[PDB]
Amino acid sequence: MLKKKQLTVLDLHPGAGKTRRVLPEIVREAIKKRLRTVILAPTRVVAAEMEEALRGLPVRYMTTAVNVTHSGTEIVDLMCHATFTSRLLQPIRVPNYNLNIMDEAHFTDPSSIAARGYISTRVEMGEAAAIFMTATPPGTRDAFPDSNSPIMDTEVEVPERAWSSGFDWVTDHSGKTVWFVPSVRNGNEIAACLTKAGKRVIQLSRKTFETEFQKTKNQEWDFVITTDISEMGANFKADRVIDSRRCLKPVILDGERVILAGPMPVTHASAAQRRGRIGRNPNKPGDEYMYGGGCAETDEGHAHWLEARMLLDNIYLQDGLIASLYRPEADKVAAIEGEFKLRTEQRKTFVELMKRGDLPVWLAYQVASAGITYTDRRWCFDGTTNNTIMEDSVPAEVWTKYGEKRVLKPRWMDARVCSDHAALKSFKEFAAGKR
Ligand SMILES: c1ccc2sc(N3CCNCC3)nc2c1
Repeated sequence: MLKKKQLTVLDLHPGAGKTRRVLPEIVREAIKKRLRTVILAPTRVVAAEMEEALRGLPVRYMTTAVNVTHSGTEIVDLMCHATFTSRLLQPIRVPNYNLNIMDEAHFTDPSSIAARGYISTRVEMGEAAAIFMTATPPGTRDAFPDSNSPIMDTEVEVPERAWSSGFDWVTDHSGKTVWFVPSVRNGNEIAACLTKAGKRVIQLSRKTFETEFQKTKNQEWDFVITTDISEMGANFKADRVIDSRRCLKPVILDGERVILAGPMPVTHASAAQRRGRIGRNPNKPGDEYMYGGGCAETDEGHAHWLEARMLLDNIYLQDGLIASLYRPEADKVAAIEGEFKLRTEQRKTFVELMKRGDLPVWLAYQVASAGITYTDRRWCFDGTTNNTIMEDSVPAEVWTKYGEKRVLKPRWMDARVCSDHAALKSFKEFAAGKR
């Protein structure tokens, strides 16, 4: 697998041992052949599990999630998918890795899709080798793959709001359940209902993931309410998965705004990953998987694939060449390669709005391409009246950096800056000039 111009898809079923058994064997062989190697982890939680599997081997951990003292003589680097893409965009020097290993390579966040595009292009050019590790490669149509022990699959109506009656099976269970919901707000309602019935509930989402995941190990729980982030290697000691089979989808309308469409069906890859949290112990047969809807290919037209092209158009590859998306996922977006390429100064603004501003890729692009500088926030208040952001059924308001109270009305509206309480609080701080 380690020879140039070759990209291998390691598609062993979930729990077949890709991370704890296969990955260290590959790393040993790469060190023996003096291949400059990069290992890409989706989250800091997976990066911690990888250190445990690779203990003793010389690996340079480019993250604060691991507390290790490096020798300085490591030729294997380990970082998150987002860190790799961010370093490529920034003026920092990134080595031309001979071997590129991506764990949980199904991750659909814009930075992950961009990393897959960059790596597969280098492989197509004959410069590097690559290994993509996932049970669900792009375009998979099987939502019920193999497992370490048999699973009981049941199609059933799953509540998406609080309930008083009609779903006794949910609360009559005496084990641990992981429940996948389409949004943070929907998880809040279901968590409140379960807490009122006497259940101990933990909630997980993108922003709270590392902090709250530790609670699944440190304390006793009955239910874990999670968004789609738990599809990326999160391991639980549970006996049941309740899957609404629904997700939200960011959609760019008329090329001028982003809305959060849905809830709508998940892809087969997401359903199989959600089901894959159980049936992992060969000594425990009969874990349950209750699903409340069907699958569909809802990644077509999803804004993350357009955002990945915005990222790839601003990454240097060779002279005027631009990396293409990984071939099995390149048709998810209708886009012209190079159409998002920015000049040096606007590109720096684009990077700072994403890194420091913490804004979505699409929104950072509209601001930077309009010739606006990072600290200029006049655009957060000069949009049309239909762009007014609402908080508790009344327009959201902030004190501008000038000391003036104004209604939040951005020139470009992206639903992700106000999808929950935490998101709107962070966007208000940005509009006020606080970061
Ligand atoms: C050794 C060599 C280079 C880097 S960059 C880095 N970080 C950058 C961003 N993520 C957190 C830490 N850590 C190292 C360690």
